[PDB]
Amino acid sequence: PTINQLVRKPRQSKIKKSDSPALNKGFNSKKKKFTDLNSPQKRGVCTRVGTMTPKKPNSALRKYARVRLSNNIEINAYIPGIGHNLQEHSVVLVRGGRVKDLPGVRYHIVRGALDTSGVDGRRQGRSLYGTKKPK
Amino acid sequence: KADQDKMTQALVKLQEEDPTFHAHTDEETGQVIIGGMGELHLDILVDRMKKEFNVECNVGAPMVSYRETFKSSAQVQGKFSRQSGGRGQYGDVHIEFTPNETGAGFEFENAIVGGVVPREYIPSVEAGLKDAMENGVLA
Amino acid sequence: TMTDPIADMLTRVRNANMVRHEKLELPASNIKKEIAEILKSEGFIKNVEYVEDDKQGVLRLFLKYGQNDERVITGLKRISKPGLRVYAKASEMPKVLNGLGIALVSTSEGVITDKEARKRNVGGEIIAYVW
RNA sequence: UAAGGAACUCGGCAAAAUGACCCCGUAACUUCGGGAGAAGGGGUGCUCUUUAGGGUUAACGCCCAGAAGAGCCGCAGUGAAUAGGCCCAAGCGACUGUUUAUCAAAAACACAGGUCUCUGCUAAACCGUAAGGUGAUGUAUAGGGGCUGACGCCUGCCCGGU
RNA sequence: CUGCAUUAGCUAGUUGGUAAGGUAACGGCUUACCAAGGCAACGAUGCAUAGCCGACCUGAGAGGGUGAUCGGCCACACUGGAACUGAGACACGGUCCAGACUCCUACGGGAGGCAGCAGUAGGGAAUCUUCCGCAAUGGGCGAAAGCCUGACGGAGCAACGCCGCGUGAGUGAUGAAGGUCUUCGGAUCGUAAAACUCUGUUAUUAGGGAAGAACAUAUGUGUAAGUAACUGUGCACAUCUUGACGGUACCUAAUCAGAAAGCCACGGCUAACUACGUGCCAGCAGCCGCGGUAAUACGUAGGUGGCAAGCGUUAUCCGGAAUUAUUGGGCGUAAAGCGCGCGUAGGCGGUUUUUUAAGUCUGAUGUGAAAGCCCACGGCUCAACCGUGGAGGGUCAUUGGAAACUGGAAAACUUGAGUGCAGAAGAGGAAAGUGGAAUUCCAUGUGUAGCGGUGAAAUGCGCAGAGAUAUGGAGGAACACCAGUGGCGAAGGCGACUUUCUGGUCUGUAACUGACGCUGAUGUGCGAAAGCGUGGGGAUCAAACAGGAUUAGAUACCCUGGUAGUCCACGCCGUAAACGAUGAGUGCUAAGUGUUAGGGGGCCCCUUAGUGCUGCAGCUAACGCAUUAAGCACUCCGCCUGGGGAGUACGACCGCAAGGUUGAAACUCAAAGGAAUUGACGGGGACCCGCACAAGCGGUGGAGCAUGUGGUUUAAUUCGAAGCAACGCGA
RNA sequence: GUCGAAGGUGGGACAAAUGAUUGGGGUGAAGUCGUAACAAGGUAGCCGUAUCGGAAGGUGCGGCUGGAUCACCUCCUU
RNA sequence: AAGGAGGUAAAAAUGG
Ligand SMILES: [Mg+2]
Ligand SMILES: [Mg+2]
Ligand SMILES: [Mg+2]
Ligand SMILES: [Mg+2]
Ligand SMILES: [Mg+2]
Ligand SMILES: [Mg+2]
Ligand SMILES: [Mg+2]
Ligand SMILES: [Mg+2]
Ligand SMILES: [Mg+2]
Ligand SMILES: [Mg+2]
Ligand SMILES: [Mg+2]
Ligand SMILES: [Mg+2]
Ligand SMILES: [Mg+2]
Ligand SMILES: [Mg+2]
Ligand SMILES: [Mg+2]
Ligand SMILES: [Mg+2]
Ligand SMILES: [Mg+2]
Ligand SMILES: [Mg+2]
Ligand SMILES: [Mg+2]
Ligand SMILES: [Mg+2]
Ligand SMILES: [Mg+2]
Ligand SMILES: [Mg+2]
Ligand SMILES: [Mg+2]
Ligand SMILES: [Mg+2]
Ligand SMILES: [Mg+2]
Repeated sequence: PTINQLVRKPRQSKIKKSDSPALNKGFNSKKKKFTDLNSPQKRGVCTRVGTMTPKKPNSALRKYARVRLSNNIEINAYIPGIGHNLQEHSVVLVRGGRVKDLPGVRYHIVRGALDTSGVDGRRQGRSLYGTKKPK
Repeated sequence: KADQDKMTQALVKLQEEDPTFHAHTDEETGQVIIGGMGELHLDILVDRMKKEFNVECNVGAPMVSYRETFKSSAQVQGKFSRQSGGRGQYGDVHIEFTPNETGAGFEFENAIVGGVVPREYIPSVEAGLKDAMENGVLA
Repeated sequence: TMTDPIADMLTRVRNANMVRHEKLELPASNIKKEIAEILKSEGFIKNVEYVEDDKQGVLRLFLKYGQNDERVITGLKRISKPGLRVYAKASEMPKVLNGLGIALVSTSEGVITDKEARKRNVGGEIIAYVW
């Protein structure tokens, strides 16, 4: 563009989207509205718990939960690790990070937080699955 | 149903307040059940949830998860053919179903002789039987 | 139509230098003549001739090639332009090629090189870079 | 006509309510005309003071007609009488009109518009036994008949039967 | 000092004046009168969001993001209004009124405002003690002691951050046991360990123990102003006393290696590899991906790597990203030149002279608080930290200087741009008129059984006389040859001829004006075909449609018909692969050779404007472009920022309608794309060859029989071979 | 008595949530029907427009080459 | 002699 064209219409940068929109929103109950706040995790209640089939070429029964967050947004969260103790009405902590195999699963459920238990029999990378030191 | 979160929170607080009052979810029925020391106990707890926690709830007799079984034995066959269109799929099996001894559970036996059914598909036959029996056949 | 005679002169010089031409005739102006004289003094061109004819006259430049036919002028760049004019202070005067090139400037004290601008402690409109 | 205010009834039938003039203000939708007096509000008597004007006259005078302010009285000032209730939706008919004089006024008829069809002029069609007429002192941009019925978007398949 | 035009009009005390009132004060601050002004594309108004700054994070910088702690300024104190007192308030812990909410009551009536410090409930992923003291600094009152001070000084809690020190050190092969792997030799954990020696940072115990403290007041004197003289007051020198922290920091003495290491990673990016279990399951994952029996990618074990009282994960910002490109990118084919004109504002602008000093450059002064960042020094044992100086930071203001460039003013020039004069070609446009060929239809003569059509057919037309042939008539549409990388036009487009009106372009000349120019948002027009409305027209062709054929089917291609439409007038629509997929203007940079319309000099040379081909330098990812640039430069405009969603939704404007213009997001993928390369393939092609055709002899197919094969039958007719390349084949 | 918060009444503007029902869009495993495009893709493809059809699509009109191809003439380049 | 541009015939079953 000419300098005159830049002066008339300055350059405009591309806007960046969040990978975890459900964590960027809080809810004010008194005013019954949403509010913009960046959060690293959110509490939620597991509306459903079950398994999903990944997209090709992968094949598996990946464990996930449909969770209502404290801000009233309903999301799918993956359950990492081997074995979990989650059912409907379980209260779980949700963090960002999607599962590439699972199409609509954009969050993870923290292990070893609120109701969710650590992975039983985990000994390497235990902090990633909320397992205490066996000793 | 919009008050289910309030109901869960009230149940948690109430279980912390009273050791003898319990609440648990039943997987089979997908119902939440509340156990107490009597009718008066549960009635007071329901009323306290309704008023103090402002969560109106209705209570009833817990649903009973029933089971099915075969009373008579019989040899049976199943044959599925889907060759009419595009890719063609053929399956055929001959299975004797027998009333098992009560409490013994499902038992799959593979009396295949001569490889009439390739050994690759026998586990698939077992898995199909398991799924189909998980789904009820009478009710 | 024509909008930057200095640009045009520099582009004529660049094209002639690329084709390895010996002489170069362009329409004349005071600013072009001072630029050409600065180039001659600095050694980028061989000679400058002015034809005081009608129609503003003509400037006849004679370019300079070194041994092995090497080109003395590596490149000429217009800095200040009609669409955006560039000025610099004495303390902000740019060095072309770490000093191995000249920046032709226009100053209250006449059009001079960046070295003279820094020496006399003046700034002005940065007409061009040449190296 | 207390209180109530459609609880009446098939149905707000009847009644009640609105009603004049001036000022403010006025939605969807629309064929841009409308809808509209939409809706919803404010004012209205009398006295005095000051004061822009218009018609007719030399002028006086007569007539018309405003504006501002300060006061007075009543429960109440278009103080009586006469003078729209309004709004939101749906079916039907485009509309103004016409009709069962005397139980039906309507969604029926008509309509402007559309189309089909007959008719070359002593036209066809109609009245009459005929003569003689209407058509028409017209002539296919005309005239008769059938069907449809503003406008907008459209109007599919079948010619075996009559 | 901020985002939006999918917000273009806003304003009526509004803008100005006069008079008055009012205020600490000027002022439409308010009122009365007069006028119709004021703001706005240099973004008014409206909507949304937001305390601002010093600073903080990031970045090489330019920039981008942020506005915690600390300092300044502003605003607010349950919500709204008001005033009182006062120097100061329209007042957080004041008053009044109204409102919402809550509490006490004897039911008559009363009370309250933690966004002060703690703390409670609630919300949340998440943020602390209902602590000690006014000893220090500061503040209010008091003459003062002193009182008050949840400011403040401290302590408590939290790895929340930064900084510092630990968890031991020396010797230690005799490579001890034991784990893991193994090629069963051994390798590795490993100087690691054991053992001997050493230290006590830390830790436990017992002693000593700061500074922060200046003071004020009180008591003594000395001195200074005043006094007639004291007491007093200012100042100076002395003395008693003053610590929440706290018996804390710190120091000393003794005892013990004894109490004090975890987290992640090890396929590539990326430092670190092996064994077992699993077997597309369980699982992993930032991307590419890994996992179906040999998994360095899943889980465990050994080992290794990086860090270490922390280590990992998630969230957010900057970076890498030149991926909005001023620095510092693009638009022939990858995303991107508006379909094309005419033209407004704006942007930019040829040569010379004089002048001004708005921009531009230069010197001085003031300021840009403190803290912070950077540089230096000093103090905590170091460091963090603290302190002190310097430097830096303005698009800052006032003032003094310079005149080249940009800007302003004045005066000249002809090169650009127009005009005159002499010439040239043209399917440029609009309206009327004339004409030949051909198609269709109608009438008539001759004439017989087909015509037509296709790969082959059938439908259809024709025994009523079709088709063919001859003559005449009716009507509509298009203009055979010329015709050409030819011409004209901004583009769309324009092809028979004639007349009238009319536009543009090119060549030469150098009178004439003297920069009058270029681009061009918004606007205003034209704009292929189809399509729409009204009225005509209707030959041909032909969506829809009917029949025939092909086909597994055939809503098609093919055949026979056939309506809208195709044509005209006037309106509407406003879109095309509207293309050179290449915006306009200007100048510069090798050549060769055609063609169109001119001009000058001797078939030749030179030259102007087009239109083509080939080709240097240069450019390009390559293909290619290359004086008709896609090269080198300057000006202006339009446009792009991964593929879908989508030219969609919503809003707006336009349209009779069809639709057009403007134009997102959620969500989803890790691609989507361009040019070129090698193969393979094609119901692509060219050429060459072969008993492949052709030339010729003899056969098979016909008869009987032998044999093999399919089929059927049977108890079995064993199995294998199935176009050529199965069938006197395994045999 | 003026001004005057709150309140009341009224017709409009704007925003958000929600709504029987409805529309296309994206993704998904070996689903069903045909085979539009890529070679001349077996009817060259594509663009605009109109109409028709289960669907891709077909057809008509104009346009483009970003189209392969055997025989012919017409030029232009080395 | 070999390459670039324009016009222009004649042919055609269906599925791999
Ligand atoms: Mg009554
Ligand atoms: Mg009733
Ligand atoms: Mg009535
Ligand atoms: Mg009617
Ligand atoms: Mg009657
Ligand atoms: Mg009646
Ligand atoms: Mg009717
Ligand atoms: Mg705010
Ligand atoms: Mg950068
Ligand atoms: Mg106060
Ligand atoms: Mg308070
Ligand atoms: Mg508090
Ligand atoms: Mg909570
Ligand atoms: Mg950047
Ligand atoms: Mg493109
Ligand atoms: Mg163009
Ligand atoms: Mg277009
Ligand atoms: Mg400072
Ligand atoms: Mg047309
Ligand atoms: Mg046809
Ligand atoms: Mg284009
Ligand atoms: Mg030429
Ligand atoms: Mg095909
Ligand atoms: Mg095709
Ligand atoms: Mg069709």
